[PDB]
Amino acid sequence: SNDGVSETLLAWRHIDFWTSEHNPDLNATLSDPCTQNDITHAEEDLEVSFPNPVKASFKIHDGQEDTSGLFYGFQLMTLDQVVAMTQAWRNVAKNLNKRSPDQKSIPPNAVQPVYAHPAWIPLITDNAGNHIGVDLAPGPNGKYAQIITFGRDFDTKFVIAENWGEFLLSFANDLEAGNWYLVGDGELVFRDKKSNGPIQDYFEVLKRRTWIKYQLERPHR
Amino acid sequence: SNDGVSETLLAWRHIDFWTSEHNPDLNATLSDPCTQNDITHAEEDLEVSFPNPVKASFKIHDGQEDLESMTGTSGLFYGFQLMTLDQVVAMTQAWRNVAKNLNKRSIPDQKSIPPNAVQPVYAHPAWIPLITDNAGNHIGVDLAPGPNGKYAQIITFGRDFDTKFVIAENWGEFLLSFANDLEAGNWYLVDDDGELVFRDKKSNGPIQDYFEVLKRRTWIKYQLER
Repeated sequence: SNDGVSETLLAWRHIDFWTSEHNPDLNATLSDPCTQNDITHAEEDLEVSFPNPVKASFKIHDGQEDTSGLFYGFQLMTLDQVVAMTQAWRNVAKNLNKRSPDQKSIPPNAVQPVYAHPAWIPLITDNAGNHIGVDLAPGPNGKYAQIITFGRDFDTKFVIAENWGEFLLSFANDLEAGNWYLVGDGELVFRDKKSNGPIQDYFEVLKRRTWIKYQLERPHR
Repeated sequence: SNDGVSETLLAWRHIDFWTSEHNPDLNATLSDPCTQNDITHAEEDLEVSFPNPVKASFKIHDGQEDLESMTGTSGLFYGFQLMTLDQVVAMTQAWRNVAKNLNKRSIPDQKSIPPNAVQPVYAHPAWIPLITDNAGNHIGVDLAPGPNGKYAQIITFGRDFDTKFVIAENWGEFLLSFANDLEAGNWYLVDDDGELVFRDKKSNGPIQDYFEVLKRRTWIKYQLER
């Protein structure tokens, strides 16, 4: 599917423009495109096909190069970082197999209840062991190339979007709704503007929105 | 990729030849190829990409038919039937409905050999059945492996598979291991050319259910690699 590809292109338009207006230091960290060649190399290294919206994203910016995280402090990873980190996570998963905290999913059964999986491709890092990424091996009630949280502190994994496009666009919409604060042009942090609320960790916001969405949809069967 | 495809072509040459020599009745049940068009239709229906060795298999035989009968079909894999593409689509859909009903609901312990190679669940939308016992059990291709499995590994699943088993690395390797069993003489042809059943010739072993043979081989292999 080219599902999310349009959403990806739109989101990058908003984010490119928003950073140029409000945070030119952040704007200047957004790397040049990957080549198709770059992508093919990575896909061959990892023995994976990147979903269409992820490849579109890479052909707009090859991550960030210093670098303070674009996603409210979380860094968009370069393709080399994606390869290296996927390999690192693959080593983890092999070590857990060589020797064999409750791993869980929201929604239940959408994401495999495991600490690490070779087919979870990290695209964003908090540089503390946590990721947002694309799940190429969903659980029985998940979707192929759904966007999840995983890593060191994600004993519970969350489905935060249906595809990379929808995820980027939801972030672009947060910027556009004024859900931000600048603490240099300064560090980008999240706040809920409409509620005049405090600064929040973006992971906690994502997890809360996933909960709310799941709860609101449960009545439907 | 070019992983299992060659093994698939080779396996079908041996299986085509073995059936023609030893069991022409069985041979004649092997259907004509799917067209690329047939495959594209099915892939669009299911919203999946069939691995390369599975597509190659479909372009050699579209399962087993045996339309000239009135009492079931003699399954190629020691009684288990190779499913037609229409049967694969329909049964995938059926299994997907099962998995949806288990999601809608609030089934003993689901497990895997090797551990964590297969998701510990009763049904998954990405398990594509290719072989049936026509009693709810399947051999198929796992397009959503667990953390210690491989993409497009060949698994057992269904009604009686609370424990799922990885029985081959790809469809090619699976077909070839079956071809090798034929060639080693691991069979009897029982009648009222007769029904194809498994027996370990060199050990002078009893007739065995092929699922049990597969499960035992997987166990042994897992134990010997740990």
